[PDB]
Amino acid sequence: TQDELKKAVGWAALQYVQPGTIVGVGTGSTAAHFIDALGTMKGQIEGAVSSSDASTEKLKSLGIHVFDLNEVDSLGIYVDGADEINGHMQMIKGGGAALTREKIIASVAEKFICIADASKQVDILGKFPLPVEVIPMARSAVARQLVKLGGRPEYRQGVVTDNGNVILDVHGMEILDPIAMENAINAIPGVVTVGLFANRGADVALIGTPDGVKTIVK
Amino acid sequence: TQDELKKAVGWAALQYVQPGTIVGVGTGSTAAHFIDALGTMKGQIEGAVSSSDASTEKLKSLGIHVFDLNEVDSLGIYVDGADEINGHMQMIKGGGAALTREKIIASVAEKFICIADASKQVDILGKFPLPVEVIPMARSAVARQLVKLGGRPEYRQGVVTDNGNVILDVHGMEILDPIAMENAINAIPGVVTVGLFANRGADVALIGTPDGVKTIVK
Repeated sequence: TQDELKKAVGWAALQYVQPGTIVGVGTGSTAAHFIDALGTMKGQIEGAVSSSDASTEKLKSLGIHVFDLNEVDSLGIYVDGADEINGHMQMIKGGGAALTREKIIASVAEKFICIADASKQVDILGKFPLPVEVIPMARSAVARQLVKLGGRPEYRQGVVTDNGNVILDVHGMEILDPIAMENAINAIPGVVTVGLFANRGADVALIGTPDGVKTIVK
Repeated sequence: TQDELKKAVGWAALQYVQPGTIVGVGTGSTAAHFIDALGTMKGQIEGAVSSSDASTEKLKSLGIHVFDLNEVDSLGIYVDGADEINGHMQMIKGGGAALTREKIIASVAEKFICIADASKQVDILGKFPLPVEVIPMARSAVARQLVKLGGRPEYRQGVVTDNGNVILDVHGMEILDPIAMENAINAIPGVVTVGLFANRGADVALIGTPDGVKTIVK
């Protein structure tokens, strides 16, 4: 979409920010717009928890205190995009650089507000390769199991996670039952995090469109 | 002595080691005895895959070549101890903080041979605190979820795993359904490995007792 649609979406997410809470902040162009909006509410929030250095720097530029996750016991909401989101509000995330950090922050938030572009909406998750963070020594073992689960794992060359792990992007899966798939992959020894946000998906989806921001509630 | 019982099972495991094979090797005081035993077969085996630097160092000193797990596509057997093993041959492991490498190698091995003295046998897993390896930034979040699952997580002070993570030892659980609990903990964002070997338990258990080594088959 255009920057204007993203801006509208980012600012629309501000309506989910409850005074006196700590806000979970995602990353990306739309998230950046939400941060600008959050700056106007710096007086009603205690602070924020950020999913990236980029977002952390911007939050600080607006005078918002950024907490380490271990310092908080709860987040009102977590506002972030996704690589894919289906009709059941389940998502695929992690195509970028911080899969694990994002899933952890999302687990602490009461509500996940997805601000992914309209192009991210799909019926069956899987077209976009599913990211799986893996302990380096277990790469081949996990890959073999991912093949048995019906996917084509591809080592993301030249990339390491902040946890020092590698990523296997799984291609060709038609994920009909995201929860069962998330559980199946989380069960593999060597897997740190899988990019399926299914057991804990989005609670609200704000989709930008030519006729305004569309709100989809779980 | 209890050590003699450990020695008995460590050497009894050699019965399962065939010439020209690559052996999966565990860690701990009981596995140490199996390593001594393996030394007597150094010139007859192809090598081994180790679950810890301590075990690797001992294997190398005995003239046994150590392969990285990514160098093999399968393993015939994996011999290791356990902190607890129940009647269904499910185990609690990780008291020594090497649970991640142990669980990964065990996922590749066809046959898991648990070697332990009689004191490791229990009816209900849980008396021995359940180790849970967690991404540092997720410590508090994971601890809160472990409390919700009925446990009392205790941060293992001053210890870090080979993967740079921390450990939460969970006390007070009477784990009636190890598979359900293993799945529940593996579902928590931030968890790297949980010390429950339930979906994949032992195939053979060699128990050292005053009346000799007892062999339990799955």
